[PDB]
Amino acid sequence: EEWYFGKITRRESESLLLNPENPRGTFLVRESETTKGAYCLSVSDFDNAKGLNVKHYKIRKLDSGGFYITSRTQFSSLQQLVAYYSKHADGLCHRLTNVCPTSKEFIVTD
Amino acid sequence: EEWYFGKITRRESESLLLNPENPRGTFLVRESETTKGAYCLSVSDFDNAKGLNVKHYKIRKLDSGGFYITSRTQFSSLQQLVAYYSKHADGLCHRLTNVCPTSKEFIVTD
Repeated sequence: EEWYFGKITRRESESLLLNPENPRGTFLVRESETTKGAYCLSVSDFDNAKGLNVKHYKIRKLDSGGFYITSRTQFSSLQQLVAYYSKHADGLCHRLTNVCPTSKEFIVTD
Repeated sequence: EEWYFGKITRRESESLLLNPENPRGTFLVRESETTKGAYCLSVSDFDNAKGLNVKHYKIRKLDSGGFYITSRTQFSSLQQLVAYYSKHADGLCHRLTNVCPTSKEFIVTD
């Protein structure tokens, strides 16, 4: 899908996700820079107290037919992960919403 | 349970499990010598063609509430693993049966 950002560092993802223009729930999926085989979901969040923030999530490889963040909720594929959390937040910070821009420094249409 | 053999090497388990006196399905659970955090189920097997043999199985740690050999069949605990495969073989070589002796060189009663 568009959402797969390959191997940028935590930084380079934080700078993308910290764009004023991103809706809450904007995301990217990245490879696990220097701890590898795994992934990371990166989601922009917002609260009124602390403002724009972004949280990181490890996507574990079940060495198999499988990926998960929590043991309680498991997927066949990364597209199944993303399509689930797009519909239900299930204990993430927020539902998935936009895919992240690329960037420099991107303004969103209507 | 009795079945937990801590950290003997593959060898030291193969020599225990290769006792003529062991029923098919005799087992031990061991820690994963030099690849660690994981375990190994070790089961004595028999066929008429190849004779007494023993097969090894990795017990994966789900870094969590969980252990499994196959992704399709998962457990809360090591006692739940062992109690399942004691009842159903579910694609192992054999149902679990005896716990392994300790040894030197042990003969089984009736």
